[PDB]
Amino acid sequence: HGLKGLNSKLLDIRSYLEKVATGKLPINHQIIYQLQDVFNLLPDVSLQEFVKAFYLKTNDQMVVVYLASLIRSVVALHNLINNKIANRDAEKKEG
Amino acid sequence: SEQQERAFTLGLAGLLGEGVFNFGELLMHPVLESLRNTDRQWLIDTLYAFNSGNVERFQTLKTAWGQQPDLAANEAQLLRKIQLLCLMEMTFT
Repeated sequence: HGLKGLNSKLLDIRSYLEKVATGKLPINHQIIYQLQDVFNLLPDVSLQEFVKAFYLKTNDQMVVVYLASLIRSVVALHNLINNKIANRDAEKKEG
Repeated sequence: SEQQERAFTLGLAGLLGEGVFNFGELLMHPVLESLRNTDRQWLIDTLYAFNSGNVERFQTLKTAWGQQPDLAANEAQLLRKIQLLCLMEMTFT
């Protein structure tokens, strides 16, 4: 998504600079800059203008990290306990 | 010369009626701007105020300098269009 997203970004921005140079028309017009400005709801440029989205950035990662911390704790309790149980039952009772 | 007096009233009347909110989309079209070279230059400089502008407070008054009539009712209205034209640009620029 970064590759195919930003390669057409560079291919077009070089042809859009070529406009002033040569190949005018296409002017276009106007479709080029119009939806580019719809892309401009967030630029995102220096730096990210996330002052409102900063605390919200980690706040979306809030529960994702919490559950990942909560699941791996009990999944271990399912994995660690049950493995030790069944292991020593076969291991030591055989010899 | 017939079309240089066409853009005379074309720029005026097109700016007068506010039913069209944009009006600046194709204003850069090549065939009309060739007429805008021979047309009176102060009318085009105030058209660039509504084309880009916006203020340029001296130019939006300039259209009321040369041509008095038909602009009296739309004067305070065209003063409103430049006020909504900056709101989009200052965040766009």
